[PDB]
Amino acid sequence: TTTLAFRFQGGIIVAVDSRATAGNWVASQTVKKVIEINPFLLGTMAGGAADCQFWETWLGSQCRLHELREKERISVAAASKILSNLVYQYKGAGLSMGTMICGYTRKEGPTIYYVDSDGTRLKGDIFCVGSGQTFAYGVLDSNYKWDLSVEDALYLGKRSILAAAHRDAYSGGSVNLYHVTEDGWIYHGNHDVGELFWKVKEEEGSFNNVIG
Amino acid sequence: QFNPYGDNGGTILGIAGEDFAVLAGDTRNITDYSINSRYEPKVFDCGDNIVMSANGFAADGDALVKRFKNSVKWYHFDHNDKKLSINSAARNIQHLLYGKRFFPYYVHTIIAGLDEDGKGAVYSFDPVGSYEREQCRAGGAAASLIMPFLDNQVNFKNQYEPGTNGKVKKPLKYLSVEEVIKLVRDSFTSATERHIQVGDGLEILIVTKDGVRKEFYELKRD
Amino acid sequence: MTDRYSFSLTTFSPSGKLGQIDYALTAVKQGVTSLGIKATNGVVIATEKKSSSPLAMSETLSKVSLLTPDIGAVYSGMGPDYRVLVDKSRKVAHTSYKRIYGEYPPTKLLVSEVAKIMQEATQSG
Amino acid sequence: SDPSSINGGIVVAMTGKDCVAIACDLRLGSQSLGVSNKFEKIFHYGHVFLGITGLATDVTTLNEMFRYKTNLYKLKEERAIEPETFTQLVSSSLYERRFGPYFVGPVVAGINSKSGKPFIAGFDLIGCIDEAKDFIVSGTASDQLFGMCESLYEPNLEPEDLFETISQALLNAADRDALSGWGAVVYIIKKDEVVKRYLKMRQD
Amino acid sequence: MDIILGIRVQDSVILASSKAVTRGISVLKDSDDKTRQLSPHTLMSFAGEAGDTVQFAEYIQANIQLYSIREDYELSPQAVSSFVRQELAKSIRSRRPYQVNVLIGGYDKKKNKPELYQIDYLGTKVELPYGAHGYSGFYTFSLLDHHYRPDMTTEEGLDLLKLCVQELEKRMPMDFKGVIVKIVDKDGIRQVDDF
Amino acid sequence: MDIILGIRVQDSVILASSKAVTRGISVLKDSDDKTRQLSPHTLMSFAGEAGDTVQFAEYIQANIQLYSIREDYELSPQAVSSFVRQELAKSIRSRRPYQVNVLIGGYDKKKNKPELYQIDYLGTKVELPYGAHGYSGFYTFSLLDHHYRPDMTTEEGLDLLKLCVQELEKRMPMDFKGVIVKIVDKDGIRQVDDF
Amino acid sequence: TTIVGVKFNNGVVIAADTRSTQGPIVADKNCAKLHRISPKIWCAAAGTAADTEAVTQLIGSNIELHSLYTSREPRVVSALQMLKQHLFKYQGHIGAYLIVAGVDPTGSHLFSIHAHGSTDVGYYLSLGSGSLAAMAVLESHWKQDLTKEEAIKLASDAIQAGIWNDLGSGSNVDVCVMEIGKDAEYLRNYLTPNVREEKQKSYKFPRGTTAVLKESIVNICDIQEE
Amino acid sequence: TSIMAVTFKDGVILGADSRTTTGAYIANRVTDKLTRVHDKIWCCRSGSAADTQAIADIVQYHLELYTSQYGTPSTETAASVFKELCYENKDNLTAGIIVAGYDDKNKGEVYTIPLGGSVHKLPYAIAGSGSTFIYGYCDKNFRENMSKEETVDFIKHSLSQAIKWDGSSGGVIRMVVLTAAGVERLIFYPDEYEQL
Amino acid sequence: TQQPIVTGTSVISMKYDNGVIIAADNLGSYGSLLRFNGVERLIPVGDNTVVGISGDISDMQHIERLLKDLVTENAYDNPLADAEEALEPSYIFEYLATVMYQRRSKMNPLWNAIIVAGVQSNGDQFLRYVNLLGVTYSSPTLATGFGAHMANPLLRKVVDRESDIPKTTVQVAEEAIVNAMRVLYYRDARSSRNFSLAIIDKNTGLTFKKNLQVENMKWDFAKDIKGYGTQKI
Ligand SMILES: *C[C@@](C)(O)[C@](*)(O)[C@H](CC(C)C)NC(=O)[C@H](Cc1ccccc1)NC(=O)[C@H](CC(C)C)NC(=O)[C@H](CCc1ccccc1)NC(=O)CN1CCOCC1
Ligand SMILES: *C[C@@](C)(O)[C@](*)(O)[C@H](CC(C)C)NC(=O)[C@H](Cc1ccccc1)NC(=O)[C@H](CC(C)C)NC(=O)[C@H](CCc1ccccc1)NC(=O)CN1CCOCC1
Ligand SMILES: *C[C@@](C)(O)[C@](*)(O)[C@H](CC(C)C)NC(=O)[C@H](Cc1ccccc1)NC(=O)[C@H](CC(C)C)NC(=O)[C@H](CCc1ccccc1)NC(=O)CN1CCOCC1
Ligand SMILES: [Mg+2]
Ligand SMILES: [Mg+2]
Ligand SMILES: [Mg+2]
Repeated sequence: TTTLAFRFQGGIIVAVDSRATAGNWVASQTVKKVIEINPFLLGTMAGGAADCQFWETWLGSQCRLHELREKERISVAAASKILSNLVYQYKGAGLSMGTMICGYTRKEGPTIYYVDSDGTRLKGDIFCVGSGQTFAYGVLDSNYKWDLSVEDALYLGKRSILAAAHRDAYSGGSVNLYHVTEDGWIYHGNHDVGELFWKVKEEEGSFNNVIG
Repeated sequence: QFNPYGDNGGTILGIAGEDFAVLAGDTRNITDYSINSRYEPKVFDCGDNIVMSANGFAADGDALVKRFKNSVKWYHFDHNDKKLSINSAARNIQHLLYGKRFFPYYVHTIIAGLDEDGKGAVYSFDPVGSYEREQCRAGGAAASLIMPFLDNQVNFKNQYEPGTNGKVKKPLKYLSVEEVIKLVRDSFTSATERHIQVGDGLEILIVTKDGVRKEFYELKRD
Repeated sequence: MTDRYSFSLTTFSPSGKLGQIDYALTAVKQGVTSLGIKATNGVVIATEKKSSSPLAMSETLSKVSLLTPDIGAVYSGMGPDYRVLVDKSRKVAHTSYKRIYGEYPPTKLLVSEVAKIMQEATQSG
Repeated sequence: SDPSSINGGIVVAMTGKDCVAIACDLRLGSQSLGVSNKFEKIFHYGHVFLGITGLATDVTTLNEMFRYKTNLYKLKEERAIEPETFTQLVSSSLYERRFGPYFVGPVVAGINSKSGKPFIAGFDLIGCIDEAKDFIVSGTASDQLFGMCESLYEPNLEPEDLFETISQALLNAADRDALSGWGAVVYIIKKDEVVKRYLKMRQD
Repeated sequence: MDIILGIRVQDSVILASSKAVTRGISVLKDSDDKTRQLSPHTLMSFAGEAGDTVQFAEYIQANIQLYSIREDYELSPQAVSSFVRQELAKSIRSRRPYQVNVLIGGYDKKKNKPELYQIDYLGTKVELPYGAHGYSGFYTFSLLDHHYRPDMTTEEGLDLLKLCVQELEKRMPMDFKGVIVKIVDKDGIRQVDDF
Repeated sequence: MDIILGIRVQDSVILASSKAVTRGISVLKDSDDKTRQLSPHTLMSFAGEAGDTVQFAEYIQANIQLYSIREDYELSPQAVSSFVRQELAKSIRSRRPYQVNVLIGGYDKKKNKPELYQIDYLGTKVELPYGAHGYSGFYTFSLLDHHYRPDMTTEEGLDLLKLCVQELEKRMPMDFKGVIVKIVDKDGIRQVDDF
Repeated sequence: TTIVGVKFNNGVVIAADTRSTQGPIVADKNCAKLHRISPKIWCAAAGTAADTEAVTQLIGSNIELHSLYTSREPRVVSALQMLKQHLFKYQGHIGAYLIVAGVDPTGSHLFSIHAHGSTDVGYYLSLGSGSLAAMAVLESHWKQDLTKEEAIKLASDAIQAGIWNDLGSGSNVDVCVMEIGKDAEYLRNYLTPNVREEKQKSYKFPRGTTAVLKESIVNICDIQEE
Repeated sequence: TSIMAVTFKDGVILGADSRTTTGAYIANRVTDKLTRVHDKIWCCRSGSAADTQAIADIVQYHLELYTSQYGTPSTETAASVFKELCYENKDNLTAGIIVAGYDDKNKGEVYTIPLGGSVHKLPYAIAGSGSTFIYGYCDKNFRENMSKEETVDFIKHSLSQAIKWDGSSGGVIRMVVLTAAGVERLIFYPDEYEQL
Repeated sequence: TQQPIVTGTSVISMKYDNGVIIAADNLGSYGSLLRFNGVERLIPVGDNTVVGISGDISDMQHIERLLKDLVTENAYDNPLADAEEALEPSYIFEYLATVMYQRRSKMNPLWNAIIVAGVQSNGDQFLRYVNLLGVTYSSPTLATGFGAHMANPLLRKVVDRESDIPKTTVQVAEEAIVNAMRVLYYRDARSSRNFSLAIIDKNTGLTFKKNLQVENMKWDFAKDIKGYGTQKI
């Protein structure tokens, strides 16, 4: 899978691919790897499909219970730590999860937390997760600056997933884009790689390795 | 050492139409190179206009269907005879499957029916409960043979408008029930030719607003 | 109990002649007549069954031999030399052709293989 | 670890009315890493076409080997090798490595120049021949190709119709396999003209 | 040996190869040149198992130099790459195979074209606009897919290569101690001393 | 987590801990603080298996902070180190042990002395003038055996620490992305922002 | 695979199904498993497909050379002896399981041979994955002094049992009859009880449906004159 | 497999069951395990069908060539040739062979060759999986210098019991009688020997 | 997890027009040793059901006691225990199938394959299989072990599909079963000559036949088989 999230001047960009595999069998090209926990919180999924879907859906329930009890939106820190403490209980049992918890709150500002199934929890500005993470990192790190336009940042996230979809055999299908602000997350569409690749090739003049 | 799992073969197929859905399965049941039965029903009416099949290890499949049928019964008791919607059925099945995350049900599950807007719905599950709604899904032994054909013929993948160079895709359409059943029958005839575990008979359950109807067709017995 | 004859027994003489080949051709001249004629729709090969004794059963001695289903051979000269060449020709048709290509060799190539075996007896030790 | 699925790739062949078609994808990888998108798997020796899937070093080695052997064949026989004869040569050559085999799935395709008869064949890694009337499949998406071919195929298709059928069989099979795709080539073969077409496909 | 990269531009081929030699716990050397000149217009970089790498590289070098003396002629890059591939394809079914991956960068003087061949230890050969062996390619191919054009100059090729090395220095766990860079063009082979 | 170092000088304890967090192929982060303040004059650095390290460190932190509120008093470094050791010694015979090694640097306000304790995942405690966990000590102990004196200043301790880090940057294979340095003295805990 | 042999009054009959497999996939639906060793010595093959072909062709080649050398028509016991010694030497690694039958100047014969090199004699035999299904039919209907017509019937019924009940076997029944004082008659596709039904739909595409990037003529001809 | 050879007044008799097994499937129910290596030297075969056939074929070849040069070989000589093959190839063979023969000088002789390739000359011998169940019976009922009819009954009763208890043995009881009079083949069907 | 010790081989069965037939031999094997020659492996439950069991005999005896206890329990506070509330084949099967799957799910199976044969209240034929894994299936013919490989092909020639059931009489069906038992005696190394057979008919009820023997065996052709190829005598 390839998933990424990064912080910049205008908030957070989150982009993921849509492929599910069973070994070399391509099980699906239409999976949703972003979960919308609330209007200010997003979760990304990489690893076991069931593990990710079940526990991130469960996380949504625990975040909802927090706001009923405390009359206040859960912090990104607290939400990420609920998931990391849960997987830590299951450590050694064989769960497979690589996730990013991305959101805005007034007290924290825009925040990204990496959480995985061996128990690691890390705050940071940039993360790429999954089988195709290295390919995304290659494009992302070279064109990254703090002060991209929202338009340029959305494109870079889209382009980094495209890069990984191309090179990584276990990533592909389509690109789902999100932008997180003060006012919440905004969906910026599903982009099929079968059309996007050729569009990007022509307009950008990239992918000169391919017969086009 | 004792192995608690087995492989009973078989293959299943769900297709969603505009105001209908089908769930088809072959009726052959096998172990190794033996035929256990030529007619052992694998697709089941579970009530509330929902059809289900859990293909793979038949004992786990039967157990799961039995537990879901019971879940529908207790949903009626606990919530004033309310109709279990297909989306709600799907989420319930995820919890049934993920409950045995560390000793899984060895099956690929498909359910079919109508959503709350009356539109055709097919949901698909892995052994430990990850799920997705789709227009198309094949599961089981000959899934690898059937799915690419469905991508091509139901979702019109890799097909373009003639004379447009290759820039206008074939536009997506809902298929009629007559057209879907033709694709189902050809899928299973093709799978039977090339997969040894597929054959004997084809049983299709069709779900509409009017209810659940059945159709049966002979398949090759070799 | 050693084969010490690792050197050629056929060599060039001062005049450029290969003596043993010429002498072999002389042995062929003494041998019984055999012929071959090619038609449009076939080929014929023929020879005399020169019987060494009337008590001998000349049917048992086959001067005309099948090599493949579509190829036949006849000779003039030393009969035992012919017999072993027919054995080798039949075998080389299988080993160097039929077991590779799944079909019998064409006439010219089987001839080429027999020719090779006869050349080697003209140069080997 | 499994040599037949390190590099990935597929080949398919089909017969039509007075014609044959053979097609392949262009991917070469090291498991998950895509390396090359120009690695063609179809070769030709005169009018006989050979597709090879499997371990890429053996694909290249066997191409060079059959070029070698068919060149010598032509010098000695004074004619080009035919598909039926070439099939037997492939089988012989694979089986002589019985206990240390080439990890490949070869596919022969062509038209016999004398009889005019369309011919296709496939082989396992040790040289067993499958001489099909209808179609032959090979590679990491062979299951997928079998399914596509068995449903899409009908006999006696004209060359330009057969092109559409084989292309759709390849493309849709490749898109359900992680280790196949990255471009594709289709050869349409008639008794004395051969057209080669590169297909536009999704690049993931 | 860890990272070897190659990029073919308009009129040259650039090879970049890491300087570190590490045995277990310690970095034994930080200035190792992981390359051999095979002929005046053909350079081979290499990486793989200790010992095997240099032994194989020098063995190929000796053979190509022998060919050059015998014929008084330089083999084309394509011909050298095919020779190397066959040696590796022979090796893989031996008692003890050579565990060596190589890049061959050459300038073909006949065609007036740069050429880059990537060959792994199995004998898997491909001609590429850019190439890498080992874990390097997981980072560097996506970059090159974005930034590469076929008509780039040698200076543009070196800047594109700096962007590859910066990414590897950021994201790879091992300290590979920088790279030695060498350019192969019509005038021969030269080393970029400051990188 | 890779390198954690500690050195006890005249009037302070200095802890240096690497910034890299690496999972498999990629360096996920280059600014990670591998430490927790247990009390105002006691700092614990840590390294070991992913997840276990932070979970254990924060668990110890919570317990010492609980003690501090209950008694309105700061436990001595010796007392905190003995508590930590017992938790690890208990852990090693559990169903799933904590794979975590720690250094505890503290200033004892009663005795007016800096103290450095090295404790491994088994519960093996030693008080030392200088300490290290993992492969670091294979390089750094010999250095400190040469250059260390007990009456050194904090500035001399930092220079001696630079000499350790330079050696680790020269000879270790992994890029650990530098170190965060923290000083523990009579005035509390502070971070050296430029190193 | 299902293969059988059945002796009768004046000869012997062998039969086989026509399915070959690759994992659970059917690679060929009309495989030919009756191999000719010599004109009147034929055998049915089961096991590793390449091995059965290679072993029948090698021994068939050497039998042909032996026949020419000795001026005698080949004997079934010779094919048997040469097959078993070759298979024994390779200690089971050549996965050939064969039913060897034929007529020669000594009479009519029926043998089986296994991959490790053991042979057996019988009036009726079966081999392959469907051999139990076939042997059940043979044990129920075989008698002494069968006619030609009765033996063909029994042999094909025994293959059918394999076709219908064994997932390893399928498609068609191939038969070869070897009678004393007659040419051997190979009956390819003697029964065809598994024709596919007509499909519901035609999948012929409109011309221009597939997107193309480039076209070019391929030169298959040699270098031209002038 | 259940096999035995028994010396008696007029010579020796070999006996065997007719079952060949692949796992628990009976591959051949009418097997002939009594094989001729010379006119009046025969053997009983147990263990691998492939191995014992290969060995027996080689021994038949060696004794045919012995006969061409030196005349009729002794039973001891035949046993020695079996031994040489079984001993020297012990790592690669699974063969348990009983050699039995009739000379006019030595009369009836029996040699047993178990797995190791050792040789043991005995008045009678039993071998194969089913032999375990009849050690008791055979030891109590064997006498030297029995008549032909007594020895046929002794073998029939013994192998009947071996068949009854061993699932790896079954079918018909085949016997081969070796005397001065010649070579006689006997067969006994289930309906006869089961009711004993 | 265990291993089976004392074992029973094939159980075979089929439907006919008015009922069902089931059969099994009387042997308890101890590996290759044919240890126990008087073991009954068909166990009737009431006058409408016969449970045929193969596999581990210790586990068979446990199952036998469960069924015996099930009859006792059904009679409790049940005035219609010998009428409308009598145990049905379908009830007995589902109980066993539940137990089998529960035991496999605890990794401690009952090491058996079971066929429940009977006739229901409404006259309908019942025939269904269950094994150590909890796998269940029904078919016009059913067989365990070697019987699956050898008996089913023969029995399927009589009843190939559902529509053949009314056309098959009890004489034809019994003949097919008896022949199948002979074939198994020829070919299964862990079988015996002696067997039991049970017919459950909707009209004539339960007929249980003990001490049957395989008869009309062909061994005569054995005299003509000599050597393994070249031997002539
Ligand atoms: C694409 C990516 C790089 O792998 C990415 O991480 C995605 C992200 C998901 C979609 C959110 N991950 C997957 O696609 C996983 C990869 C994976 C597989 C197996 C274990 C861990 C990770 N894919 C799945 O989880 C997969 C989704 C199905 C195909 C829709 N499910 C399985 O492979 C499934 C369950 C595996 C399993 C079993 C027991 C415990 C835990 C996990 N396995 C099967 O269905 C088995 N088999 C049956 C026959 O067909 C082939 C598959
Ligand atoms: C089908 C039958 C009922 O078993 C019957 O015996 C027939 C009889 C033949 C046709 C005379 N047997 C087969 O069809 C065999 C069954 C078999 C498969 C595998 C091992 C042993 C027996 N089928 C084949 O031999 C098959 C023929 C192809 C489809 C033309 N070949 C393979 O399956 C091949 C065997 C490789 C092999 C190598 C070494 C020892 C033994 C066998 N395997 C593959 O092709 C698998 N794989 C290789 C890498 O590429 C992908 C496919
Ligand atoms: C019946 C008896 C008591 O064992 C008696 O000794 C007879 C005597 C013969 C007829 C002279 N022996 C057999 O029947 C042997 C028993 C045996 C099996 C395995 C090893 C040694 C002895 N049976 C065979 O030799 C059998 C003949 C075939 C069926 C024509 N061959 C095999 O079973 C074969 C032997 C492989 C082998 C050879 C040598 C050492 C070790 C193994 N084995 C298989 O085919 C295995 N089989 C297992 C189940 O799945 C199918 C493959
Ligand atoms: Mg890809
Ligand atoms: Mg079948
Ligand atoms: Mg793909």
